Amino acid sequence: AAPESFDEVYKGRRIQGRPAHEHGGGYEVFVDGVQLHVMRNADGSWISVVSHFDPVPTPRAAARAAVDELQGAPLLPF
Amino acid sequence: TVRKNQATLTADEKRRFVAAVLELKRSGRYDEFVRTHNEFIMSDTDSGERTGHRSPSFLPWHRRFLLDFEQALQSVDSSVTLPYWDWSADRTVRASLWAPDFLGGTGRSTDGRVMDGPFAASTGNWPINVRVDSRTYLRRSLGGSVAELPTRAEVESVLAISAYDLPPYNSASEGFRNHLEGWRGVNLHNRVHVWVGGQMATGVSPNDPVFWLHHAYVDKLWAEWQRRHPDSAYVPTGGTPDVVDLNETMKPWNTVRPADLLDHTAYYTFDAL
Ligand SMILES: [Cu+2]
Ligand SMILES: [Cu+2]
Ligand SMILES: [Cu+2]
Ligand SMILES: [Cu+2]
Repeated sequence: AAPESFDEVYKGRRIQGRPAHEHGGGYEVFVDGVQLHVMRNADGSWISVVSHFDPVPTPRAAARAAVDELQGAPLLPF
Repeated sequence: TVRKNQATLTADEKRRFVAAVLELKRSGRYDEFVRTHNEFIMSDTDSGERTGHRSPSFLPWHRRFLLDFEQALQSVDSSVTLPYWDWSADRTVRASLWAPDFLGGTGRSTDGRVMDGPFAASTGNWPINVRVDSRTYLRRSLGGSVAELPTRAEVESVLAISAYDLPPYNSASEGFRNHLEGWRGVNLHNRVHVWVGGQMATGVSPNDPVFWLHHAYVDKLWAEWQRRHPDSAYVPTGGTPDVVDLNETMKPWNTVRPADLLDHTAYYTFDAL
């Protein structure tokens, strides 16, 4: 059972999530319309390719942590 | 064939290590190591195939990946070996690791850009090409996203765990491998990635040369665990879906098994074990 979808503006950037050389994930996240690879761990926590070693509770938390990491930088498509 | 504590390297050893790393970058070989690691970071999953991490083969896979890299360094300068970073001992930004004659220091506040050392973007010698965002400069925030590196007491607590790994052989496992990797417990290896910050905290973490020294110390800790637990060995030992069993071969090499990598002394020894 996947998390709910979301859509908000966080630190000036649009982050979105929705249920759906890299993985199979039942959930998709976007930062300014560019897909961010994210992954769910067995305990329900989430990580992303820009914060891979620091699990956060939800995909929205992963998107926000990616925005914080990016410091305004465009994401490159994976 | 001796891996030394970074803190003990001579000036010539530091110089030759940095030069060899930079030649691998120049020739395009370095970035292919980044890309290999990223492929496995992004594809290994707790409920599906998992080889390079979040799984028992985390340790032999990284041992073989580090041997591939060391062999590449030696193809440039045969005297060079991978040093290791004991982050339980060398735990502040004041450590010589982070001096301008070795890896350079932390990144500036504005954009996390590393401004000194051989790998600073301003040198022209360290483009970040394999990347997940537009920025093409090495970044770090030492101690930014987590206060403290693991302590020696914390490490000792993980070395005390007798079982190598346990079902379900993933990030939810109890046992030594997952506590060393850090998904459960006081957290050793994952927390060091978070403490360095910058590209080390991302899915393209070998972009920072400290990656290799971190993993060389994680690999030493596996060797120290083996000595504490002579009656414990790699598991699982056959017939496990999605997980590399002891005698199964591992991607990407396909020609080596965890069994071929349990004894490091077939390839190198440490200055002190
Ligand atoms: Cu994926
Ligand atoms: Cu790795
Ligand atoms: Cu690592
Ligand atoms: Cu004994």
